[PDB]
Amino acid sequence: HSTAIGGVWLSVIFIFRIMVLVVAAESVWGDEKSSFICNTLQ
Amino acid sequence: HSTAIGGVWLSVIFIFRIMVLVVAAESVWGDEKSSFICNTLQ
Repeated sequence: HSTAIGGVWLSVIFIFRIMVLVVAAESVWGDEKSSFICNTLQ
Repeated sequence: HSTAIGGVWLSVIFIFRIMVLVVAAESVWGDEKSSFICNTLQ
């Protein structure tokens, strides 16, 4: 059995989190290391 | 009049200082600024 109070909202929010992570990881966090720069010659 | 105790030694030591400065300034201190380098990109 399933409960509409918990199951449906959990599934939709989990799908929303998947979509948000897919949007973020590809573009926002892609150049997190390559664009990282420090003011030094070392 | 002159005194051999002070005048001769003063003159020879002053000439020695001139020669030492001539030797030092041309070569030793020539690249004091151009060779000065700091570990920074600023």
